[PDB]
Amino acid sequence: PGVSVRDVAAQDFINAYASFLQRQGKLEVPGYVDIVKTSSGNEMPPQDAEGWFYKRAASVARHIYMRKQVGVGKLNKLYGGAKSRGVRPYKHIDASGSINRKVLQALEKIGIVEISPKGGRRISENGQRDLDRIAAQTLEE
Amino acid sequence: AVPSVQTFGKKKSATAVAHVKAGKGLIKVNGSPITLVEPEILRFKVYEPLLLVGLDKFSNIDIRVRVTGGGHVSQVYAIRQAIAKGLVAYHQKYVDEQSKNELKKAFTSYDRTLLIADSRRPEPKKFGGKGARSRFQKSYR
Amino acid sequence: TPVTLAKVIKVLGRTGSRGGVTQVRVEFLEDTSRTIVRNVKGPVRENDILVLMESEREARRLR
Amino acid sequence: QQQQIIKIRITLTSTKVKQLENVSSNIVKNAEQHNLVKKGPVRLPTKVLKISTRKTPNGEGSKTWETYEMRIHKRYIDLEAPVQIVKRITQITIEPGVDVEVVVASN
Amino acid sequence: GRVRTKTVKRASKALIERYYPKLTLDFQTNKRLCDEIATIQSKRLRNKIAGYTTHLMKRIQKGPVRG
Amino acid sequence: SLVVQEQGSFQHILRLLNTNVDGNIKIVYALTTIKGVGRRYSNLVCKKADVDLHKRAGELTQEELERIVQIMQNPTHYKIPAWFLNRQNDITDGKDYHTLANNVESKLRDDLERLKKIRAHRGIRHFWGLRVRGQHTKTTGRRRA
Amino acid sequence: FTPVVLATPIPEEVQQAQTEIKLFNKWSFEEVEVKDASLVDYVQVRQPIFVAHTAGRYANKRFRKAQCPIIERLTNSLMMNGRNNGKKLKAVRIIKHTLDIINVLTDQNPIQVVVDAITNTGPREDTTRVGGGGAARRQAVDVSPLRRVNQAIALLTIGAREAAFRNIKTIAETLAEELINAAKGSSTSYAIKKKDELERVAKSNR
Amino acid sequence: GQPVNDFIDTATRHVLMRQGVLGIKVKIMRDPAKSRTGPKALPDAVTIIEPKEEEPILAPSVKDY
RNA sequence: UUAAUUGCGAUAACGAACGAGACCUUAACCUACUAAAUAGUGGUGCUAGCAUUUGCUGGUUAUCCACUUCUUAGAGGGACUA
RNA sequence: GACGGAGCCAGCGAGUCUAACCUUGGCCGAGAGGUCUUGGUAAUCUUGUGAAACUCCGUCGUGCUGGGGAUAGAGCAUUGUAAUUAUUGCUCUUCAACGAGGAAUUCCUAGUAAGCGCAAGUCAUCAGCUUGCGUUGAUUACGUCCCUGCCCUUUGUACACAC
Repeated sequence: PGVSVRDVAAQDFINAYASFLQRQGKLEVPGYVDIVKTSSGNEMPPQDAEGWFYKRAASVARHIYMRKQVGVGKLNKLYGGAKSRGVRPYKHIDASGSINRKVLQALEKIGIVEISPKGGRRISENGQRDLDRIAAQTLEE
Repeated sequence: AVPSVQTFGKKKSATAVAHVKAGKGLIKVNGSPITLVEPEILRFKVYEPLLLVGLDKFSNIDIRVRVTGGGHVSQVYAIRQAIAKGLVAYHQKYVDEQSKNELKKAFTSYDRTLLIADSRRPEPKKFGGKGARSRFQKSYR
Repeated sequence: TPVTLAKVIKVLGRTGSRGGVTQVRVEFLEDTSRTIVRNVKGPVRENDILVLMESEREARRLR
Repeated sequence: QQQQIIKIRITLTSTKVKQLENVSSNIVKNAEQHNLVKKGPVRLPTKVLKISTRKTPNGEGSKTWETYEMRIHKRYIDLEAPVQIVKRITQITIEPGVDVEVVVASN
Repeated sequence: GRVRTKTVKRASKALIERYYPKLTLDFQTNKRLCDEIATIQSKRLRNKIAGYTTHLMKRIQKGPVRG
Repeated sequence: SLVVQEQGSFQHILRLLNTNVDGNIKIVYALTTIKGVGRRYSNLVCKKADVDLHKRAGELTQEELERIVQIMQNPTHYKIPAWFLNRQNDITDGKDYHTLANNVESKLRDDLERLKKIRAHRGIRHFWGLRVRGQHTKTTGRRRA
Repeated sequence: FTPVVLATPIPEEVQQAQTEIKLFNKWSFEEVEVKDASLVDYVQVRQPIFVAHTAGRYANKRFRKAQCPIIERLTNSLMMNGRNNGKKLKAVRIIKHTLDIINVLTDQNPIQVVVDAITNTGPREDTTRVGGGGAARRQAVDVSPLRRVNQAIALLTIGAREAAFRNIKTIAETLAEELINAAKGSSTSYAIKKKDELERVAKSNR
Repeated sequence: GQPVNDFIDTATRHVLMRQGVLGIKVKIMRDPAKSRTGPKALPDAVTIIEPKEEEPILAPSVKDY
């Protein structure tokens, strides 16, 4: 019947889509990776320095899919976190915009998203091709 | 045409709106099925109203639920509250109350909060104390 | 076994400097003719069951 | 020329509920006696205006912050009528304490 | 506690002899008739007088009450 | 799964730039014990050396250990972006450097005598032993300062 | 049982719970009872429940916490650190793991073991202070059943609390070990030994 | 209570005499029964109408026309 | 007896008043009244996509219609210890 | 518990044309920030304030440790004419005491304390403060006057500036 990405686990979808992205090898990893802590308030780039960008790509894909259109700022706010400001109480700080912009600019060429003339980045038909297909595959894995 | 009733549930600030119509048994929360409700330790808690009276009646009824506001567990109770309310509403409008009263009896006998919203609500906070009740630490000399 | 079973038949009232102890009349389970005033700490109701180590020490410090 | 329609919208701002709905009811009943089709008077969210300040002119004593909270109430009403009678509805149905703004719209 | 003030007791007293046969054991109807037979500024106070006079109506029904 | 079945070739407590570094702890965090090298300057050198991240300090071979030392000495040569360094764009010779264990304390004295030679306010605070960053000295600084 | 087929796929491990209510779909309330007189119908187990998180109202009336299912109160008692205020769902995660542990420990339903532990670690009698002068005295009398069960659960969770501090030991297995020892009787657990000690102090300072 | 706003009006004045300043705080309650705004009865006040009761009639009849 | 000089009741006291209370505001109830592109919802309604026995989405009063249960806020009703 | 990845749900606000306010989106930028434009005088644009605890998965594995961020060093930015006696934030370098606390003492009985975050006053920049808002959300008791105070009756008094 119909199997789109809402009946499948979100975390498993992101993991499996990252694995699919890694095998397919069309992610144009920007290269400067593993120097950005992925959060301006964090203290280190991820532990999975070899697949975390692909995880970010899959997560952003699902995020843009589930929303109408999302801009870089709403990428930063969601992908930020509580910075341990030291001897002061925690405050949420917006993450690095570089990873958000580069992952979106990456999805522009594969075709997952487009510039969304109304707003920021919105899902595309090409993205709908692969995402729901990955959901279907992972369902009957 | 299509017989549809609408209900809602409410925790402190999480508000759930549900549509109960005669159908096949599609249970969703913001587009995700009842089996992917977050978190896993609380998924069976929203499952509760389904199992309290057996899935045979839900084989004829499909409920669409959208939740806005509040917190995660507040939703987790809000959807189940709304499901019990929508079930009793549909089986009042269209099905005999000989079954409907048994439904309401079972729900409130299991827990009274399934179809009655707990009026436990926050009260304002008063100057001189972080919480509504407690005051600041006192000094003497 | 030095254990005695008794059941509340009457709650009398609260004593103690802090009011944290209550006088209660209690009749045994193993027989229904031995009833004694005793004292209890926490919240209490009627017909509650009490396990007495020594079922002889009558209540002291009544009011 | 043939009774041109305007799609006019009127905003009514006030703090006092009694006077705000006084002028609102005046306007609505004038429209009704004109036998007019429109959208009902939409009541805006209760705009509470919350500000907190010390009660002590000095700093001595128990700390007494206490708040002066306002209740701005607004209603906007859609109307479809000629200029000749919207000018009547703006020259009348007014009182102190309420401010009414009339704006042409395509809504 | 919920102890009733002298105002509500006074009002219920003055109410009962003046309109005893019309008063009844039913709080709902009594609360309604409190509109015609008297004016109470707040619905809450009107409910208070009604609630007291219902109990007095019942108590008079079972035995005379001095006062 | 890195289920290891090795021989008795494990190398215990070791010296890198004459600093004691344990062999049992993971390399990335154990290497912060060399003075002047912190958590991130220790992670990035490992990933740029492409050495195994999920391995202890006694399983990495000598050649990659020496190349890690080489990278630590030469941050200008391994794509380190010059904002990731300690001595960003120094004062005397203007070059971009990184200070190491045998020299972190040397530069810690060095900036000190230059400040107390120019008789700067921060330098004289360093001399007296107070704070330098303009904090509140009235309530704190009693148990060790 | 010929389970029903629904347009929403519901797993058979949920479908099978339709027959009888099963705590976490693994632990049953049948063949489980409070073996301790004076604590029956106070260590409330008869009524059914599936998870130990309920949005109840038990601080409203004097004895309305008595009917609350014991698993909820115990899990709530795991919520006790000063940093662990809130995190009731973390507490229910911990109880899930520890119940799984106890089932493997005893060839028996874990809730029977926890009921035994509560009953055996609820101190029967203790003392209250009497005498406002310099020579105060401890006067010891028996304890109400609800006070007993509250002390029992508090002491169980406190033994787990002390053991979990500054050690590699997982809280789930710590709590399971403490509960099973409190039930069977070993005096190698903190709760049973403190129950013994408090009752003994009452026995001596009569 | 709000009857302070409903029925009291207050007014404070500073009066400068040769020696200093005198404070004058005039607090006035208007008659609630008067004026044509808001309530005319205090929240506590209870008003009872005259029942105008009549003598019972013991002759049932009909007025036909 | 009450949180209460809150009341019952005893009375050389009676009847009163202010404070408390009463008052008002906030919060929860109302599938009931009133509505609404600055709130939402239903339409194998408009269009298009997805996966294909049909479920999920994007522009939908400005691409329409019907409504106010969720939202809002007026009038009220509701508990007064029944 | 920390770290990293992912899931990811509010309310109470506020905001510039009597002007440089709130800024979406795109771009530069590790970050900090800069940038062109958009929308908003405001239930509409910030904004579904996608906030954090929480959840899942993995690393650490009893080591004052990867907890902790104190002091200090170097650089990059914004506001202000002006950041020096560090404004603040950001980058990296350092991980000090602190293994839960003696007398003593504070606050607190249900959406409660406490954990968690956000908004707003402050404001050119500065929030460890504070008012509010919410998110998660206990235990224990429904009492007593023993301690501390307050009040009442009686009592005593040589006090009334009132012990």
